[PDB]
Amino acid sequence: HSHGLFKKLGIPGPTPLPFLGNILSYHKGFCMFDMECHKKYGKVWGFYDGQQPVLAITDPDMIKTVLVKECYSVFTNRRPFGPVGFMKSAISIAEDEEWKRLRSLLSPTFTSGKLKEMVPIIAQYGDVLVRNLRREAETGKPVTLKDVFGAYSMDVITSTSFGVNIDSLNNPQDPFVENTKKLPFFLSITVFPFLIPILEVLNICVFPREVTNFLRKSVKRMKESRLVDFLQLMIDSQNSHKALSDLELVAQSIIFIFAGYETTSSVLSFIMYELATHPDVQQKLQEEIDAVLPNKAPPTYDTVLQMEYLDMVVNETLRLFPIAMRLERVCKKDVEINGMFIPKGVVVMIPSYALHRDPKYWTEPEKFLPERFSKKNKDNIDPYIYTPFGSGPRNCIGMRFALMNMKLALIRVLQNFSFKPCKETQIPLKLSLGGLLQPEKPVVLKVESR
Ligand code: HEM
Ligand SMILES: CC(C)(C)OC(=O)N[C@H](CS[C@H](Cc1ccccc1)C(=O)NCCc1cccnc1)Cc1ccccc1
Ligand SMILES: NC(=O)CC[C@H](N)C(=O)O
Repeated sequence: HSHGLFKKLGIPGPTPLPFLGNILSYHKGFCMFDMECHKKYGKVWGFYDGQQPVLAITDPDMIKTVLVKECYSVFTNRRPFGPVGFMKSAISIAEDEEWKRLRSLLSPTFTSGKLKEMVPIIAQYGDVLVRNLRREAETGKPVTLKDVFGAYSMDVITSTSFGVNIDSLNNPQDPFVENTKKLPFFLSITVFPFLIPILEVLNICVFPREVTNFLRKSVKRMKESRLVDFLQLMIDSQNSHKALSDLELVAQSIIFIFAGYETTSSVLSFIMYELATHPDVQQKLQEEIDAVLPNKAPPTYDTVLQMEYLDMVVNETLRLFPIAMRLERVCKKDVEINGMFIPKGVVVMIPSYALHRDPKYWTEPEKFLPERFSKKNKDNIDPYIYTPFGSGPRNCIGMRFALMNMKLALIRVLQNFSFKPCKETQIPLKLSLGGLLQPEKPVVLKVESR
């Protein structure tokens, strides 16, 4: 029973139950459990997901040591989850030097400059987003934002990943919309992670085996046709590391879809919940959007980077709702960091959500206050506490793309509409008690036309 480990190391934490460990304690969610451990235990604690020891760490130096200083040597991979099948080749899932290769091959895809070329295609769908919003706006009926934002998120994806171009909300069941639609179990992994190789030998998959088979073929539909977008950029690359294979490109595409789809849509919904429940911040943003882009002029790459308040609204939103919730690295070797022994196989965990709401680093942390990210105040913000995109060599590769995409949505939408709360709006919003950082009730708000 692996449940003596922290107890030996002199590291504190909750007593595990046989077999389940501390998972019973997840009934309020990952987040509330992390906060309560933090406030009960201080700078470090340990717990067991089943038999898996997990060590939480909250010292910023120690966090930097783990995420950055000792990344390639010790804290290189994430907690293995499965069964993944061919998606083991996905970059977010791959390990050790197999990953170091993929990161290299896929990096220039995400540069400052390549993102600059991607904006005019993201624009044409900002319009779509607005005319989609208008036909819901002139019909005075509260709007579920995950739906209209989700549709925009997806529109960006298929063009930026494959050059495909659809009006998904309206324009129909396109041969591409319904596969990507397959966009309770994942807990019972952890009492039984010895069953992963069982499923992995039953060829089952957490990526529905028909979606992938479609993209696997739909991507190999797009390849031999050409012979602007991620596919392009990846394909152009395979012309020091071995070039990207053919099933590898598919799995990365899948990861880009998974990554971008329910992230862009959900943050955008959080931002509009906050903007609507704070009518004044919406006002200041709408002023900035008009002083920079007068006469509803179309946003650009450089004018997006110019909007400082827009950036403050985005950053603070992700402080309250960091959708990763936690960052995790597998300790791959017996190791000591900043005066603490961490033994092999331990999963080291950084409770991002809990650290973003710590009253010790943040005043009024449950309040939404975009002035903490002002040039005046922004300096006092430890980048190893605020880590909505991770840090170090393994942080979110799509960071600059995520931000640009979202801001482009916001600017366009805020140029035509203000957003009020509605009687069905959940005030105060509540996080889905499950494993995902989404709201319980979906965000429904009033939309008006300026
Ligand atoms: C609001 C949007 C997003 C947020 C807040 C976000 C945040 C994060 C975080 C916290 C991580 C883990 C970082 C770490 O472990 O240190 C991550 C990983 C990752 N993200 Fe994002 N992400 C977003 C969107 C995207 C998008 C649009 C892409 C598009 C390609 C993307 C691609 C990835 C990949 C590939 C990884 C894993 C990278 C690796 O393991 O090398 N993400 N993201
Ligand atoms: C089951 C659990 C929670 C233990 O394991 C994870 O589900 N976890 C990620 C592995 S599957 C995920 C894609 C996916 C596949 C099937 C169903 C849902 C999701 C993935 O790899 N997404 C990386 C792309 C991304 C997502 C979010 C933000 N940015 C980029 C690994 C991971 C965890 C946190 C942040 C980044 C990666
Ligand atoms: N380049 C590296 O990351 C590792 C260096 C070492 N020579 C090796 O081949 O593993």
